[PDB]
Amino acid sequence: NLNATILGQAIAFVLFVLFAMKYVWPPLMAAIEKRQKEIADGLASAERAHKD
Amino acid sequence: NLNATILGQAIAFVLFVLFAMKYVWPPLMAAIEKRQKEIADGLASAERAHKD
Amino acid sequence: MFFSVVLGLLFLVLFRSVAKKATSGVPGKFQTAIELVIGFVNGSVKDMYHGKSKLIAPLALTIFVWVFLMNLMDLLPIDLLPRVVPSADVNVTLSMALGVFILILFYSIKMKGIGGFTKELTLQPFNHWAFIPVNLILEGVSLLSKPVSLGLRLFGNMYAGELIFILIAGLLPWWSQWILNVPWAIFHILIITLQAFIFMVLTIVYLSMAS
Amino acid sequence: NLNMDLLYMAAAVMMGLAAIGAAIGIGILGGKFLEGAARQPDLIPLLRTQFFIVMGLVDAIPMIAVGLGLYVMFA
Amino acid sequence: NLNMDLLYMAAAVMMGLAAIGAAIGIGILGGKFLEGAARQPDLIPLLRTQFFIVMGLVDAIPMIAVGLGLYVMFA
Amino acid sequence: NLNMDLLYMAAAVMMGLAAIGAAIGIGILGGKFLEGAARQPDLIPLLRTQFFIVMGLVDAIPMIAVGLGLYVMFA
Amino acid sequence: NLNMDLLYMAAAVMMGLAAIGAAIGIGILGGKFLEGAARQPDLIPLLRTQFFIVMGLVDAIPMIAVGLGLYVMFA
Amino acid sequence: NLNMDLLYMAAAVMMGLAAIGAAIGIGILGGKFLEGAARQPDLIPLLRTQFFIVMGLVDAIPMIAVGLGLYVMFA
Amino acid sequence: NLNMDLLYMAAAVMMGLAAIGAAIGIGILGGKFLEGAARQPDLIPLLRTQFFIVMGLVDAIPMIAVGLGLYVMFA
Amino acid sequence: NLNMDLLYMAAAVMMGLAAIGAAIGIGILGGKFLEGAARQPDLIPLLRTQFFIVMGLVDAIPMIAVGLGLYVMFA
Amino acid sequence: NLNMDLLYMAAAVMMGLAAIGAAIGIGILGGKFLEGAARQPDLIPLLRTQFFIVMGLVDAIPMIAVGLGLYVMFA
Amino acid sequence: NLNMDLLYMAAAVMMGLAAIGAAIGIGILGGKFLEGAARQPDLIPLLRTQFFIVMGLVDAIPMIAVGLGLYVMFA
Repeated sequence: NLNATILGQAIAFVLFVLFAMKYVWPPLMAAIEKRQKEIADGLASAERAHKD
Repeated sequence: NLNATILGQAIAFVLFVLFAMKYVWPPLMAAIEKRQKEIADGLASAERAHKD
Repeated sequence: MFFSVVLGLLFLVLFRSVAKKATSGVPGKFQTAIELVIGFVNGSVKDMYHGKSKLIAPLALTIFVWVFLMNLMDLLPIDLLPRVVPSADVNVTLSMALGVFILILFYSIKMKGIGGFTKELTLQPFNHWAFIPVNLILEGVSLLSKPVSLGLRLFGNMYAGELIFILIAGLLPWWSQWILNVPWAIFHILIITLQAFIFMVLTIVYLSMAS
Repeated sequence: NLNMDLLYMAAAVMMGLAAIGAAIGIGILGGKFLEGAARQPDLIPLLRTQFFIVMGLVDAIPMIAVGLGLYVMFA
Repeated sequence: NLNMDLLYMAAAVMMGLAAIGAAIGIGILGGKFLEGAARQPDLIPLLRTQFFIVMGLVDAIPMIAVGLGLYVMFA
Repeated sequence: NLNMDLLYMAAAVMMGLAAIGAAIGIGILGGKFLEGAARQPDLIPLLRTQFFIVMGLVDAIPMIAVGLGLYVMFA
Repeated sequence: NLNMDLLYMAAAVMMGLAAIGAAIGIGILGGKFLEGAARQPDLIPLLRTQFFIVMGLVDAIPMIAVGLGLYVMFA
Repeated sequence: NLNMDLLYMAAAVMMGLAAIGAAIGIGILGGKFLEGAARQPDLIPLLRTQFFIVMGLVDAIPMIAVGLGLYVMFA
Repeated sequence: NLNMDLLYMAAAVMMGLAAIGAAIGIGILGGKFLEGAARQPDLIPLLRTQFFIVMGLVDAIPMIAVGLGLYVMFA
Repeated sequence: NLNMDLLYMAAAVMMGLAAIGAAIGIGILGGKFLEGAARQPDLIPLLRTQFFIVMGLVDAIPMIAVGLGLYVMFA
Repeated sequence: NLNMDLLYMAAAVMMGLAAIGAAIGIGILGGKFLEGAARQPDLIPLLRTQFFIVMGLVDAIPMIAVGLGLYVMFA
Repeated sequence: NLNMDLLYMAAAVMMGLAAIGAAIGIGILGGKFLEGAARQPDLIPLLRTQFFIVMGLVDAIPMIAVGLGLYVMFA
């Protein structure tokens, strides 16, 4: 006879915001950072190799 | 949706797609391609330079 | 026709939201957190492409992406608390745009490729192979109807699922049950939408392979 | 009254008993997918689409049963 | 009334229970396809057509049951 | 009325439940054909005719059930 | 009327449900024949006669069911 | 009338459903005979008599069911 | 009264018998997961998600049966 | 009276028949656990938790049946 | 009278049919215990406790059915 | 009369259908005993006692069904 479902949804959103933000961000960061880091590292070390 | 509301709802979908292709696909497809061409480019340069 | 016209208005609004959000966020930013996800969508969509791949690749690629986007609209109603006469015949409306568009789709491959220039020939030595016309005919009719039957069946199954979980949650004075159902039902919903894109891909890879 | 009573009994009969066949059949397929992938992991992207096709065809037989059930309840 | 009540009960009986046999049988076949392809991947284009033939023959037995169901409901 | 009601109930009973046996049995055979050909591909033209014979014999048991169903509906 | 109604219901019951056992059993045997011949092709002329004997014995159990069905319909 | 109607319904019930167990069981045995002989051909004269014994014991369970059926029809 | 009695009988029929199919089917899948992981332990993170997908699809068939049961009890 | 009689019949129907599915399904899982551990003893702490998860999911299908049974008896 | 008759019919229904699931399931488990110990005798003290746990969980599903049966007979 | 008729119908229902589960389950166990001893003859005195325990536990489920049957017939 209480609202209380708002409360439940909130607590779930807490644990799940931790779980959700955490897992994706380390990987997703590694990912976008991986595409960019790919062009970059290849280009920089590459330039070194070619010139030397 | 006794009559005609379903009709409106569906048309919004069809036109939604057309607008994506005309606009998004120009904005979306091209805007997104930058990372492809980029990572691809830096990597390619790396490989060629190292080989030669 | 509030419970009706209001509904078609609702689904129309969602679809528009899809359309504009596309070009708008697409010019920007995305950016990177955004860019990488767009990579999941587009590229996973490319792996999905191979399989059907080239035929509808712009046509079906744009479509399936829009189908996830538009499909999330139901999640919005589920997300609401997590009273109607938007989403009842807005959900019927989505089932109609999708299923109706599917019946349309058999034709769209039909003319788009033969397929349909050849589909009139579906009878063929196949209706001779298999020499009886009852086999080939019952088969093909069961196919055209069956495509609509499957796609529409999925659509209405989804909409109904929304309505029911809503009912269980809303009627009960005790919140906890409603919550557990709604969370489980929520995972259910996401799975359902992805399953929908997959279903479009299944009908489509069909089309490429179909006949 | 008698016709209405017959509808509700008929709805129970057609809904529950036939749907047991896919409850079993969907599971049979996923067990084959799991055992096939455990024996040969490289065959995963080949047989996963087969499992989905097969699950949907098995699930269509109950959906027929459920359709008759809903017709009896609401048509 | 009694004849109409009998139609609705009969429709439930013939629709649901017999269709369990293909719900299981369609799944049995796809499990054999998945296990056969996992054991020997090169045999995929040979046995996939067999699976389709076999699924359609199993699905025809329920379609017979469904046909009697629809006759009872609408004929 | 009572005799007509009994015909429609009897038609549902004999049509659906017995036909489950071939829905399963036709599938059992095709699973054996697929597994046998996957294990030994050279034996395909020997065992395919066996599968057809066997499927038709299994399918004849339901066709008996369907025959009684149609007699009850139309005879 | 009541006796005639009971005959038609009884005919449906005895005809359909028991005949499922051979629909399955005839298929079980042919699956064993196909799998046995796939594993050892040289044993084909030895086990084919066994399959025929066995199929006929399994088919006799439904023919008993069908016999009772026909007695109820026509005797 | 009611007693006669009950006899005909009872005859259908006891005749058909129980006889499914041997329709399956006779087939299970012959599948074991075929698979055992395919795996080890030299064991044929040892296990063939076992198959006959076993088929007859499985067939006796339905013959019990059929006996009750015939008692209900004719006794 | 007759309509209410039919609702309660129909609720029992549709609830219990169809739900047996997932009781079996959920177990079939977990048995495949356990046997697949026992045979090849490195394939655990690949097939565990398959088991969850498959269990949920099998569990949806009874949830359909339960839905009809609850409609009959409370709708 | 008729409504009360229907409740007690419905309670028997929904309680017993559906619960057979887990009686079988809980056992299927434990048989897989025992066979998997016998084949590979080092995998015991990995698959025991899987067996518990799986047993509880199979047991939930009857608990649904039992719930409907208790509603019919006491609600 | 009608309520009492319904109790006795309901008691028969819930007692017998559901208890078949453990009659099978208890046996499935012991067959796994026997086969696992035959394949690997050193694993006997590890899997025997698993068999007991599993038998008791399978036996609890019928004990639920029996409980409803006794309620109908004596409550 | 109605209560007495219900007792005799209930006795038939609870006696026969549930006892099928041990008829199958006792056999499943003895098949495991025979196959386990054939594969590893030295394990005979270890697994024979397991087979007896297991057969008696499976046989107890029907004896429950038979108990309800006898209560309905004679209590």
